[PDB]
Amino acid sequence: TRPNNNTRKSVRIGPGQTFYATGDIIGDIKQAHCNISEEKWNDTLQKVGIE
Amino acid sequence: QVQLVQSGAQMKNPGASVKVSCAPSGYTFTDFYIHWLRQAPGQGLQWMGWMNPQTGRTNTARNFQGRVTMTRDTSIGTAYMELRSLTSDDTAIYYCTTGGWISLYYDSSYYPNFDHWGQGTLLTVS
Amino acid sequence: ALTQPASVSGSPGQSITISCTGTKYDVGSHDLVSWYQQYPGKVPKYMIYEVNKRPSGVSNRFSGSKSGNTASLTISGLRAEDEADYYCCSFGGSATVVCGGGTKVTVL
Ligand SMILES: *[C@@H]1O[C@H](CO)[C@@H](O[C@@H]2O[C@H](CO)[C@@H](O[C@@H]3O[C@H](CO[C@H]4O[C@H](CO)[C@@H](O)[C@H](O)[C@@H]4O)[C@@H](O)[C@H](O)[C@@H]3O)[C@H](O)[C@H]2NC(C)=O)[C@H](O)[C@H]1NC(C)=O
Repeated sequence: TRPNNNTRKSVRIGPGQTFYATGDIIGDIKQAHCNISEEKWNDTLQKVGIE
Repeated sequence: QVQLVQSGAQMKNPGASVKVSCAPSGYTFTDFYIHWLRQAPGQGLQWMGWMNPQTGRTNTARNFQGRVTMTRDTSIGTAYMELRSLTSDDTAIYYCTTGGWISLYYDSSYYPNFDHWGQGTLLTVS
Repeated sequence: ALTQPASVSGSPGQSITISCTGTKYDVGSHDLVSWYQQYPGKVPKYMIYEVNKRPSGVSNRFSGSKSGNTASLTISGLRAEDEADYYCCSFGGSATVVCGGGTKVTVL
């Protein structure tokens, strides 16, 4: 997950095409992260090691 | 249990720029969030702003964009407010509280869970 | 400002409910509602946890529920000690907390 409430804005550049970029991030601080069960992980590595 | 310590009496004219402190006693100041509230006589609880004591980042209500600034001082472990451009309509009771826990994975600044309360300070502007 | 009855009446033993109603973007999207009793002449008190939970070492006589875009404080039988101004707060728009005015409980 990417937990932070983010906003979006856009800018028209010359004719036609707009460009998109992050507008703001309303106050808190993010950390991108991935949580995996250790239990399952250890079980897997040893089973692989056996084979 | 923990006990918050607030400031004393403040009597000022319009255009005061009042500094209001709140020094917690018992928990680590850089552990839980900080919320400030106001309760005018007759009105209910009006929330002012929150502060993250870890990095100093804050967010205030919509009607204070310019009058209320909030800063930290982590050497002592207290927090300071500065109430700019006050008039005689802002005579109200101010509360200091202890908010949610600062994590590195999820936002819990807006949680309305206010476990502890200060005793309350009155400002008079006249 | 969390639409709320200013007062509620009731004789001892009567079970009353105090409700607060807000917008659906604030109230309905997140289950974050609290209830704080402020006994007259005192600081606020912490008695209700999350939307329907209780703090540590608090009586079970109060509970709650969220129905649509409003929520209520489930109160058991009244008594002489329940004469206080109850307040409600809940998650605001973006990263703020919205609070109501009060419900002055009048025990008959
Ligand atoms: C991914 O893994 C993350 C890293 O662990 C998970 O973070 C955990 O997420 C839970 C839910 O947010 C946080 O739970 C908090 O837990 C504390 C309890 O800790 C305090 O009390 C215990 C009592 O045993 C004591 O042992 C601790 O030292 C603390 O005193 C509650 O107090 C909170 O109110 C809340 O439940 C964990 O803290 C959190 N660990 C962190 C922040 O690293 C994350 O949830 C997992 N999944 C996700 C969604 O990322």
